[PDB]
Amino acid sequence: SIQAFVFCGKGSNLAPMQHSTRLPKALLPIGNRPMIEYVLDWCDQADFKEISVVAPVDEIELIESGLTSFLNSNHSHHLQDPKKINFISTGESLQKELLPRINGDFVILPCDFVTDIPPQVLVDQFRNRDDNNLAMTIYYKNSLKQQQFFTVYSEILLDVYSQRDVTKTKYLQIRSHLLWNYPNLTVSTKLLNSFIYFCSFELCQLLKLGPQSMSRQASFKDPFTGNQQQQNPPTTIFILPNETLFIRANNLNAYMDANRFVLKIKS
Amino acid sequence: PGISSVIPTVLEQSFDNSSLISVKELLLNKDLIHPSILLLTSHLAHYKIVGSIPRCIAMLEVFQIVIKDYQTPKGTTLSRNLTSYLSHQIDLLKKARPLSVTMGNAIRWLKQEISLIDPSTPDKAAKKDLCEKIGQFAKEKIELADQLIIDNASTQIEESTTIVTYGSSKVLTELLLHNAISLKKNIKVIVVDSRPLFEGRKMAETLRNAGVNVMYALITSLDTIFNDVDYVFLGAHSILSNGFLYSRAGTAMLAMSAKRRNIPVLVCCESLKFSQRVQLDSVTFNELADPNDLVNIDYENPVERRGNKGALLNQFIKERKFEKKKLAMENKPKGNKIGGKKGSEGESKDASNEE
Amino acid sequence: KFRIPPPVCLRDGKKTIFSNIQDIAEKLHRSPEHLIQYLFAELGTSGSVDGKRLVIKGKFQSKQMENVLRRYILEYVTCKTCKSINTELKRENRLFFMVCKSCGSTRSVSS
Amino acid sequence: EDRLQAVVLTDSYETRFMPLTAVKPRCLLPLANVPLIEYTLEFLAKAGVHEVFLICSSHANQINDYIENSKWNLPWSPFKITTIMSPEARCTGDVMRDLDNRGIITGDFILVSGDVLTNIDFSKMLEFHKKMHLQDKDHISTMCLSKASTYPKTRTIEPAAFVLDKSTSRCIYYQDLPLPSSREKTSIQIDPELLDNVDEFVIRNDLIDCRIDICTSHVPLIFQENFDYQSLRTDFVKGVISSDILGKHIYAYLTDEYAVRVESWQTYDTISQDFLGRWCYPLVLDSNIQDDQTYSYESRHIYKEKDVVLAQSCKIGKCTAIGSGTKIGEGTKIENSVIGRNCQIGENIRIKNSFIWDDCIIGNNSIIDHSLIASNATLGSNVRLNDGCIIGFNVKIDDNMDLDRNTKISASPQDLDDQTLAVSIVGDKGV
Repeated sequence: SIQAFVFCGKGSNLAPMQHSTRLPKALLPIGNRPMIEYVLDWCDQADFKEISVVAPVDEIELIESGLTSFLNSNHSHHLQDPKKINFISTGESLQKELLPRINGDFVILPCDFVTDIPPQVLVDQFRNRDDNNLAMTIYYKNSLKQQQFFTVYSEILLDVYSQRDVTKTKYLQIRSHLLWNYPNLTVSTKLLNSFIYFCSFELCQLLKLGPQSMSRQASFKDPFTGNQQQQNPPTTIFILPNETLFIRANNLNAYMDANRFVLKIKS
Repeated sequence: PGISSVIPTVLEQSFDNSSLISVKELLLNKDLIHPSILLLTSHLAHYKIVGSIPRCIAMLEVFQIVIKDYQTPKGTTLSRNLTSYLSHQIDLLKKARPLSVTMGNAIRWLKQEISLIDPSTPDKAAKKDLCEKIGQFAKEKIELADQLIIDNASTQIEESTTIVTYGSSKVLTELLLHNAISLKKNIKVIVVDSRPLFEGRKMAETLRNAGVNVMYALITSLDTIFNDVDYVFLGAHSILSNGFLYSRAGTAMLAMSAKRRNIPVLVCCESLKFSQRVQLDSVTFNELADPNDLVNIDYENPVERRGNKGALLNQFIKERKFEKKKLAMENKPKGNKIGGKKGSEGESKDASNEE
Repeated sequence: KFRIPPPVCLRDGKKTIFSNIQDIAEKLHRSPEHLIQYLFAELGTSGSVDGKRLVIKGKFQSKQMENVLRRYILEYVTCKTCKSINTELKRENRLFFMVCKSCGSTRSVSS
Repeated sequence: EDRLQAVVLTDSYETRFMPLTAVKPRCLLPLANVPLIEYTLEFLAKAGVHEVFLICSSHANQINDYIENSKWNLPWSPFKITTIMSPEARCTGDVMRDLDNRGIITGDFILVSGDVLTNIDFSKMLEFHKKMHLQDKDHISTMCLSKASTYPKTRTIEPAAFVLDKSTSRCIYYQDLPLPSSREKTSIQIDPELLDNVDEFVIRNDLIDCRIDICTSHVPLIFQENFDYQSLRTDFVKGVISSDILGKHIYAYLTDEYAVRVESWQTYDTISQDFLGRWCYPLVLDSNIQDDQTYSYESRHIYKEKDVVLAQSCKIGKCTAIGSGTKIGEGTKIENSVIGRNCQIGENIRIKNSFIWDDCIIGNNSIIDHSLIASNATLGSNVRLNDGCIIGFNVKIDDNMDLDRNTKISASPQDLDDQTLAVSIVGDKGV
């Protein structure tokens, strides 16, 4: 019924540290501490027994060694390496592969995480409201250009538009069928997704029938809109993702945000 | 282990006997608890819909779910730590929101069931029969009884009616709905609302969802509402061994008003709600909650205004206390609709010895 | 090239409405359907032809659509042997092959 | 802060009320057995008015007569009435130009389009307007807005989508759509001229029109300058937004309480219903404004004037108002309907959600449902009416007639069916 997922990979976007075969992205000393310590702490706080960790074709034992040595958890961890991933798809292809192991609801948490917010209250929220998908947003630095688009609705807290500004069309693009329903919408410019994901049981069947998932963000949560015509049959509450805002400093790392985390730490 | 101590607001001078404190946001617990119980507790603590009738049903459902999920350990028998688990659950429930009479009855039934089948039978055969039996029981003593009550009410209602109603009692909602739909009479529904829980509002909403002519009033506005209006209906929680109406908040006053203005009151109850516990006042044992319910300044539940009040601990000598469960007078209600069609409230424990 | 016509379109969205497209078809000497097909190929859309005006599903703008138009006017209109102004459309059997009015040469119209 | 003049845009929305407005002026017509101008006047008084200006063209003599007869004509009034007489049929731009030509405009002048009656205090609003004006030199005009009934569904004529700011309270976009009435255009447009200056973008639709404007001395001059603006909402506000004169500010006041202007027929009915209930906080008929009125309050939202006669054994529903000098018979079922002054009701008549104007005779054994009867128009024996049937001036509906849903009857003695003469069209009779 209850299970947690840990996603692991290898760096490609960052400039420097990762080129060596011996040292991966999973075991990095930012400030005399491993990067995955925080995740472990979070998991401990949450209290869960069955946790399955996914890993690519590269590094098969190093991660295990890291898990073993130094480190508190005292839980049973299981690590697997499927040989189908080619980096060019990250975790969607893993998800598609592993399905009979899933019993109930599952929590998705990647390796790249810095956390300070209360842990259990997200889970509790997910449990209470009874929805398919949940994601979180945190503001960019205020202390001394186009980034990415988000929309918020509040009276229940729901997500409407989450498409990024990579291959951005010069004018604003929405839909009026998604606008006439929910007449009030607030445009967010500063907020950024911090890779926090919660998912339910009614998603396992759709993956085998129709594969459409991309980058775990582009089309993982984006197929939800039941507007205009509707042709695809739903599996048996309307298919809608949720979004909640937070004040405290907890952020992601992907682009040019690695030296700032150190600064944040040392004060 | 759980959580102990730390209580918000003043403890007050009068009415100090029952728990009013506790876990609202969870922090550090025993790593063996099934989460469904916890979730239920969380719900009950911050509930605005439930009122005596559905809670017990929900509890039963939860128990059934637990049974379905239950797996017998390889070493110890089916009942060894199960009882301990049950006790823990009970403790959690009490910490969250005190146990009702119906809940107690359910617990007793469960205990009886446990005693009935001794540890000797295999896993998949025993629980298959247990869950079915429990379902059958539920079908019998609850839903069917409710249906019977409804049918009794149907014949009891005459021509040309003007009714004043109160509460989030499911049976009453069912009754009113039935009147609206299948009877097609000249029914008028007037609703009374209360401060601790928005039950009246919910009732009104339900009525609207059917399409009924609705007047909406409060506890204060009663002197002008009568000035044609006849029937008064209330929702009961439990009847004691004395015969007194041990129910929710704003009922007794309404009953008194009805008595004053000629026409008597009718109350509905189930044939399992009866108790052996003896009490004649609200001081004995009462559902007391945190003063957070009496903070919002009218209109709606989620508004949050920075008006005049917003402090409890910092204020020197200030007691802001409210009560949820009340004890109404015996002689004021005349009609009681139970499993045995019709009867007086002075019967008290005629069904208790009957079992 | 001065052959690019001004697109008169207001950004009242949900469905892409191109009322000026007839003029575009006329000036560039083109059948309207081909342009629609090109648009479809470019981005996943569904609609119908109406006499002059288009009802295409999607909240498409007047700058990315403009970009698309520009693109279609650099690899679906220009020639090679001789750069000329007047290029006419002829349905020549299922795949489209257009002819220049100045000389008379068959050019590939598919990419 | 003190000394403010008022200009009221009257006789503007004629032929919008398709059956009526042909013989008598638009504003002179009673809302609840008493003229619509009076309410407006009261509102103006509440706000703070020192001089009254009315714009009349269509049937101006009658208006003048009314003014002469009215209470404000006598020297006790702080505000005097002087009417603007203009040539027939012109837009609000032309009217503004005319006003400018005359020249009475001083400081912060009040311009009200149509007739509005609301409960909200205006002094605070005025203060706000003043404070905002004191911020920057180039500030224009105030707009009034109120929160709608959660979801919009009964609004098709003017469902304006207001994109607003929280920090400054300023309009960004104005758009009209016929989407709920006719599914042809379901689209929302946003202009990118003010995206990188506001940041806090709140797109909203659920806001009701009031059309009460507090205007500076700049407005008439602006109108004179740009003669292309004939209207004040659709072209003007948009123009202001798109920087016609660079670096200028406009207001959009937000209030939680009820504020709706008169626009159509159903809307009018709704307004009347609201008035009957306790929606408006001080606006009640029992206070008696016109001084000739003798209204008194009774239980279950029932209004009764003095000299009102009602016979025994008649079951009444909810929200009923009866005018003075009425004689009502036996066996009547009255539900959510207003009866006019000096009306004679017969016997055995079932009424539900209807509306009856001044001096009307309702015939024996008739059923009236959600339909309006105008002044001096009489109903005969056995008349069955359905939802939204407007009856004009002096229409004589005689013996035995049946009319279906949404049937409009002419008022002047042209294009629409059923005429003012004997019997409504079931057998051809008329001019």
